[PDB]
Amino acid sequence: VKLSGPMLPAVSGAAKSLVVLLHGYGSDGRDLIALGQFWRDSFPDTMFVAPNAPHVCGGNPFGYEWFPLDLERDRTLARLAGAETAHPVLDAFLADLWAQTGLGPADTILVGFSQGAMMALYTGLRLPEPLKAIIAFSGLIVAPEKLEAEIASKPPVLLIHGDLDDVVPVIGSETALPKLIDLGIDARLHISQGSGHTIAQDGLDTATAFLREIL
Amino acid sequence: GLVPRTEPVKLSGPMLPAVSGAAKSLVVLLHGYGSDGRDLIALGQFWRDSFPDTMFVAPNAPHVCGGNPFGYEWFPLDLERDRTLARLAGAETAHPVLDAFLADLWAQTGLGPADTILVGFSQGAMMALYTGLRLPEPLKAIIAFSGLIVAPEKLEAEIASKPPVLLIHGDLDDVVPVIGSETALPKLIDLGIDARLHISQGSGHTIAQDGLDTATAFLREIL
Repeated sequence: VKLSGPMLPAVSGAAKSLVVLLHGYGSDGRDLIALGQFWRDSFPDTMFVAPNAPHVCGGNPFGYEWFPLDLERDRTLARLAGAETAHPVLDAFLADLWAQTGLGPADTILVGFSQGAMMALYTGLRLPEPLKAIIAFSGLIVAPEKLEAEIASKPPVLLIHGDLDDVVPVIGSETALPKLIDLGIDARLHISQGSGHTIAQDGLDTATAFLREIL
Repeated sequence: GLVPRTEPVKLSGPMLPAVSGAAKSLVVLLHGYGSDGRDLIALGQFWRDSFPDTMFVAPNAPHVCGGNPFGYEWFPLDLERDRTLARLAGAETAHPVLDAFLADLWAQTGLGPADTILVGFSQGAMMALYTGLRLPEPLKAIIAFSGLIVAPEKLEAEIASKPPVLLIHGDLDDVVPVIGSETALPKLIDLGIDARLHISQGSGHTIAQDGLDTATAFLREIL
């Protein structure tokens, strides 16, 4: 199924790079394209696109989900199952975008929040040529045991997480850091002290700085 | 046409300006042991027909070649002995020289690492990999003809950027045997480089027509 969602064309009229923003459970692309609005002033040759996830969110009918979740449970198993169902849809979206813009994985940064960060890492690391970068806010690695076997490229990864997160506990990103480093990825971690399941100002600043290094 | 020209060592050698008059990219060509930039700039002349917005530069290595006083060496070799030690010390001594040359070239032309492909043959290929992968901002690409990875354990700890890499090597090479690039390929992939390998069947220590065509097609992909 084709995804769509809001997009912001490059300020300069001809994109040379692409940032794909992936929302979290119960959110939508309109929410995430605000990050794009924030950054576009700084990165005038960059196009920003924020697809809506493929299904209506079970818990919030006004938003979307990459995959379904069960409540009052540790959500480990829902993630495992769901990341593989969502993967082909996100992968095909990326192909469609590259067809429409004449760009490719090397010109592209996948940025996600929460469930979207989980997808960014799952789909991003399976692409056969490397992205420019992955930025994962408040996620984790779904099926880390499968990753050694299935990892297809090693873009640099920035993991950003609030330490008081009681939705996706910070150990998600703290365990991910050594795992990706063990796999050959240039991974970095930034912990937003005192923040929960959100993008803190300090997290956003860290990400902007990283974007400045690579764009 | 043209020519640039311990202490701040400044490298000389031929340069071809971009055919179009305004360079958008830069190919640096690194010669082998006992060769010179004049030799390698001929690859530049061939490629400038296909890449009219590319400037080509072929520096002479910093030392007279111990085995051929009419050429140059990036570092000395003792040809009668196993070359492992000489390469290890030598690449480490040559690295800062090449790194400074690149810095000086970028400052002189106003192009940078992302506009630049480092291309080497033999000892120059060894240097292209050794210096190229230690640059803090990635090159557009490295092309290594008939080289290998000097100090693969050091590279693990020191790799600083991950440009795409194309290795090209002749399978009849008895000077730098083909194993050099065959073992290189998986090491580079393990480090996270998008690396490829093309073997020129039936060719020795040279650039075969098919190696040249493979390289030209790769340049067309990324330029």
